[PDB]
Amino acid sequence: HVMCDVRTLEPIQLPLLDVRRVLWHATQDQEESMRLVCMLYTPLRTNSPGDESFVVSGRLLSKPAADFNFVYLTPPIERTIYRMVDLPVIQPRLCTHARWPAPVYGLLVDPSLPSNPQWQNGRVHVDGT
Amino acid sequence: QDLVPAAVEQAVPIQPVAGAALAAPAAGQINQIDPWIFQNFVQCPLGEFSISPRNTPGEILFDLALGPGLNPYLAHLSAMYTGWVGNMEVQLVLAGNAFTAGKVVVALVPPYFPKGSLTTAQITCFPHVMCDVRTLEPIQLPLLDVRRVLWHATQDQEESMRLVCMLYTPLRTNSPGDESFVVSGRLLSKPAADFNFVYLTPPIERTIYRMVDLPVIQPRLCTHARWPAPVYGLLVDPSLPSNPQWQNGRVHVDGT
Amino acid sequence: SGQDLVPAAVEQAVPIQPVAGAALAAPAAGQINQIDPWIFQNFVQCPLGEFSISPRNTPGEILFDLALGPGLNPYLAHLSAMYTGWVGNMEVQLVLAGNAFTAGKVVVALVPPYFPKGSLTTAQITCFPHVMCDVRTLEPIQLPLLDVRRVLWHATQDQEESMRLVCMLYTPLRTNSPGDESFVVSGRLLSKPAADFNFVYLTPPIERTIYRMVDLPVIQPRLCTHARWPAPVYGLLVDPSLPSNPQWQNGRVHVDGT
Amino acid sequence: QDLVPAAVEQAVPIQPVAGAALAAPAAGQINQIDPWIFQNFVQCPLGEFSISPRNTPGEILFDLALGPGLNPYLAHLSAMYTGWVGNMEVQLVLAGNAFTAGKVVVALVPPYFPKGSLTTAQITCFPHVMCDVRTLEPIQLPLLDVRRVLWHATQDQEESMRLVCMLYTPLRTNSPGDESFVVSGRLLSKPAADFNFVYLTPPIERTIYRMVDLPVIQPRLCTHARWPAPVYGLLVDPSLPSNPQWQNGRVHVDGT
Amino acid sequence: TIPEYNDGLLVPLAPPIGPFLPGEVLLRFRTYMRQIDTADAAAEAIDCALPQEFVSWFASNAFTVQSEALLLRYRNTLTGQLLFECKLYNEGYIALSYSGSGPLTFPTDGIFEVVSWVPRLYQLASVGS
Repeated sequence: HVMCDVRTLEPIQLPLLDVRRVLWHATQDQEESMRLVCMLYTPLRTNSPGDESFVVSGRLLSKPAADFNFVYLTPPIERTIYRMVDLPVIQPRLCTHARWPAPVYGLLVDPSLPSNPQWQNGRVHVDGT
Repeated sequence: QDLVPAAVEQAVPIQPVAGAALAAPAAGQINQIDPWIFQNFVQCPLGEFSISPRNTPGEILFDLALGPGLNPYLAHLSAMYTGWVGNMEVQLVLAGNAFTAGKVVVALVPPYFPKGSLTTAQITCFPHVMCDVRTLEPIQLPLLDVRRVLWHATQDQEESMRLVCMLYTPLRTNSPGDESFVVSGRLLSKPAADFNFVYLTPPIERTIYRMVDLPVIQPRLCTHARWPAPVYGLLVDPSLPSNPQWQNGRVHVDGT
Repeated sequence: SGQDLVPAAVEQAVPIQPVAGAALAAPAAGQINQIDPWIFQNFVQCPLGEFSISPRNTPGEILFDLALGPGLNPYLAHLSAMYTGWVGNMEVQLVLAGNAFTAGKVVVALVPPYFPKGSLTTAQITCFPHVMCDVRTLEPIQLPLLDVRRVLWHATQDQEESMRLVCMLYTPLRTNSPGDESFVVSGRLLSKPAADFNFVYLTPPIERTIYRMVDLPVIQPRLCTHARWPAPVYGLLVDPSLPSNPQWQNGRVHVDGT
Repeated sequence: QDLVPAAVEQAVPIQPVAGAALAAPAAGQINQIDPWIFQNFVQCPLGEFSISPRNTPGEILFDLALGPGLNPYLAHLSAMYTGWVGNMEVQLVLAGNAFTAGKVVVALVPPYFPKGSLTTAQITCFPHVMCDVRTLEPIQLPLLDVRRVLWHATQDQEESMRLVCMLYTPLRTNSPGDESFVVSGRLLSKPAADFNFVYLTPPIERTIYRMVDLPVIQPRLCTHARWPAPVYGLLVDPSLPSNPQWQNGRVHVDGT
Repeated sequence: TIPEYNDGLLVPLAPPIGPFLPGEVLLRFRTYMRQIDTADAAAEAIDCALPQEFVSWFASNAFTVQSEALLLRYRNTLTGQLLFECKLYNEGYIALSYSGSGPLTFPTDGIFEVVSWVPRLYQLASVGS
C-alpha cells in the first residue's frame, strides 16, 4: 500500500501489476485480476464557510505500462463486454406507455403519490432481464 | 550372472515438479515458511477412518485433496496468504492385530480424472503404495503437485491431486471375530521440500479451513429449536421412526 | 503541500545501546525458526494502534500504553498461536499528521521492565529515554522499541514483564483557527518487526488465546432477540432524555465472558 | 527420476541446545559426571504405567519432567550439587501381545505451554514418536533442554521440557478379551552428551528426589492411629461405605 | 407430523433425515411443551435434530465442509468421563451408533467437543444400556 496524504501537490504514481495464475487473460471473460482498493484512513479536518461543505475530490487516471500486449487477432465483434449503454435516440413524446397501450403524454415528478410502487409491467433490468 | 531379490522394498518413484520456479515471475511475492514445518508429521484435519469387516472390497475409505488443509500448521498460515504451490508428503498409520487379514492400497489420482467410480482393477494403475493392516511402522507417500495453473488459490474448487484409498482384499478375521472390531487409521502429513505460499494478505477467517469449533454451552443451558422452552432430555429411542421430516431446527454446517 | 509544519522532526537520538535479539536465544531453543522475510518489509497497523487527542484532555493523560510483544502486529499476533516464545525488537512509526492550525506536543517514553505501573505522572515520564514531537509533523515519527530482558526469551503468555511504550500528552491541544471548530487530531500507530525478531518453539495452533482479538456474530439486530424480555429487537436508537446511568441486572455481560 | 521409500524409519530431528556453554561464565563451577552414566539406560523413578482397555483415547498415560529425577544415578548425585543443565534421553518399553491393537504417541511439550488439557489432534503437533503396543525393541527419544534461564536449580518448581504420552487409538482386543489384561510399560532414561551439574554443596537429603522408603515394621508390631491399641486386622470390605471422613490418622506423604 | 401449508395442495419442503449407516440411530434433543389435557399426565415431548445455539454459531460463522461428517465427543466436563462419540452429518443431525432396543438417556451436563472430520463410512463405538 501507499499512504498518501491529502495535501500533496504532485500526483501519486503507483504500479498495478498483473498477478495471475494463467498465462494470459481472455478479453471476453471477466476473470479475477488484481484490484486497487482505496480506503479513507484518517478523517478530514477542515473548516467550511457556511455552504458548501468542502468535499475533497479525487480522480484516477491510468495508462498501459511498457509491457502491455494483446494476443491474437480476430474479427471485431460488436457485442462485447465493454459497451456504454446507448439509449435510443427517441423523444419521449413518440414513445408508448408500458402499462396501458397509449402514447406517453408527459414526464414529471410527484412526491405526494406512493413513493415506492409495485408495478408489474414496465419492469426490466438494464442487463436485459 | 545377476541376483535378482525377492523382497526389494517399495517406494513409489517420482519425477520432481516445479514449485516456486514456475510461479515466480507471475506471483507478486513468494513467501517461504518456517523450516521446521518440513520436519514433523502432524495429523490431518481429515485424518480419521475405520475399516470394518462389513466393508466390501472396492469401498473407498477416504478421499483427501492436496492443499494446505492437510496440515494444522498450513491451515493456520493459509489465512495470511492468498495462494500456495508445492508438494506435501502423507503418512498413514494402522492399528491392526495379528488376527486381521486385509490390504489397503493408497493411490495418487491426478486432477481432472473423471470422478465416477473406480474399481479395484483400476485403483492399482495409479502410482500406489500397497500396505496391509498388520504392519507396525507407518508408511509414507509423496503427494505431488500436478497442475495446469501456475499456482493454486486457497479456494478449493480448483482441482488438485487427490489421494484415494480403497480396500483391496476384504477385512476378514481368522478368529470368529466380533463385527465391532474396527481397524482405526490416522493420516499425518507434512510439506515436502518445495512448498511456499504466494501473497501476504491480512488474516481474516472467516476462510476455509478454519476448524469447526462448537460453542461451549451445556445442553441444560440451551433452547429447543421447535418451541420457546429450554432443552431437558437427551435420548435415543430406536422404536421411533428413523426418518423424521421436520422443518424447524434444520440447518447445514455451512450456514445454509 | 504547505511547509509551515514541522518536517524537521525526524527519528531523534535516544540514549540507549543496541540490544541483541535472537543471537542470545539461538542455542537455548530446540529448533531453527525463521519467519517470512516479507513481514519485515511494510509497516502495518497495530491492533491497539488508534488513538485521538481532543482538546478536552489535560496534560498527563496517557494516550496509549502498549507492551512490547507479538501483539503489535496483525501478522505476529496471528503467528504467535503457533509458537511459545519470542525475542527481539520492533520498529514503531507514528502518524501524527494534524492540521496546520493545531498546537501541542506529545512525549513517547521507553519504560523499562519491572517498573511499577499505575500512576506515571507527567513529571517523571521525561526521566526515561523519550522522543518529543509536535502534533503537526508531516513525516511519520519512527522510534525503536528495544527488548530489555533478563531471561533469554519471553513466553507468549501476556504476564511477561517487558518494555512498555507510554505516550503522555505533554502540552494541551489547542487551535488558532479563526472560528467555531476545535480539531481532534486522530493518530495511528504502525509497526513492523526489526531485523532480528524470532519466534522460538513450534506448537499446536490454539485459537482460544490472548490476541485473537474479539469477533462478533454476523447477524443483523433485527434478527437477534432481547436480553430483558423474550422478544425480538425492533430498532436501536439513542436518547439523551432517559435515565442516563441505569442499574439493570439482565443482559449485562463482561467482554471476558463473566 | 527418484525413489521415494515407504517405510523410512523414524527418528525425530533435533537442533542441539547448549549445555555448559551458556551457563559457564555465570556458574561458579561446572562439574562433570562419570562418563559411564552416559552409557546405560536405567529405570526412572516414575517409570510405571499401564494401558487398560477401559482407557479412552486422549487419556494421558504419564507426564514426566526433564530433571535429574529421571535417573537413580542422577537423583543420588543431585544431593551434592545445587543446579543442573543438560539433556536426557528417554526410552520406553511395552509388554504387549500380538492380540492388542493400539498406538501411543510420546510428545515433547515445551515449558510454559498452557497446562490445560490437550487433545489427540494437538498432541501430534509437537515433536513426537509414534509407537504401537505390539512392538518388540524399545524406542527412544531425545528430551532436550529448552529453557529461559541459564541453568536449573534442583528445586523443581521451575518449568522444564515435559514428556506427555497419550493414547492415540483405543486399546481394543481382537480376541473377546478380559478387561484385566493391562499392557505394562516402563520408562528408562540416561543423560545425553551434554549433561553437567553446577555447584558442589554437602549432601543433605532431606532434598527432593530421595526415594520414599517405608519403615521396616510388620503391622502386628504397630499402633492404630485412632486408639491406643496395637493393630490386629487387615481387611478389605466392599460393603462398607467407600468414603469415610475420618480426622485422626490422616496425613499427606509430604508431611503436612 | 407435517401440517397443511397449502390448504389442500403440495409444497416443496426440507427432505427427510437420512440416510444412516446400518447400526446408527438418530440422536434426539428433548423439551416438554404445554399440552391441554383431559386425563393424561405424561409430559408430551418434542424433538429437534439440533437445538438453538446450534442454528446460531452456524451462519454467524459459515464453516466449510471438507468431508462428510464431524466426529463429536460428548465428554462430561465433570471429571472427564467420555460419555459417547457421535457423528454430526452435514445435513445437520447427530447420529449415534446404538445397538440396543430401548430409550437410553444421557446426562445434560457435558460439553460437545469436536475431534475431526470423518468420511461417511466411519464406524463408531457402540453404547451400553
